[PDB]
Amino acid sequence: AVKYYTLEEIQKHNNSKSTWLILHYKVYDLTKFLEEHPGGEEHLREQAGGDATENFEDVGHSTDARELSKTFIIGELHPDDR
Ligand code: HEM
Repeated sequence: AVKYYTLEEIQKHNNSKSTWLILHYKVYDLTKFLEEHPGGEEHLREQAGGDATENFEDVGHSTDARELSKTFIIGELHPDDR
């Protein structure tokens, strides 16, 4: 099951450290995808450390990517943060 991560924790993950984000309350860790993703690292890192839901959706995404997102997630932003 998900362990949750407070935005305090999420805030620590936005560098070589690791790159987290929040898409739809769900927390992400994408520190390698930084390499592969057509956005580049910069454009994930830019958002990274939480809430990238708006950028993710304004750009928006395919099913493929939403499915990928499951194996890029680590859990949720905690309910004591939402
Ligand atoms: C959860 C991790 C994500 C995955 C699996 C992912 C996957 C992909 C894939 C497969 C594409 C091609 C378009 C498609 O068919 O969806 C793409 C394009 C793109 N992604 Fe992501 N992405 C993720 C998160 C993000 C986030 C949070 C951002 C930054 C705000 C972002 C920015 C972009 C941009 C800029 C494009 C191309 C837009 C254009 O065509 O100009 N992505 N991504």
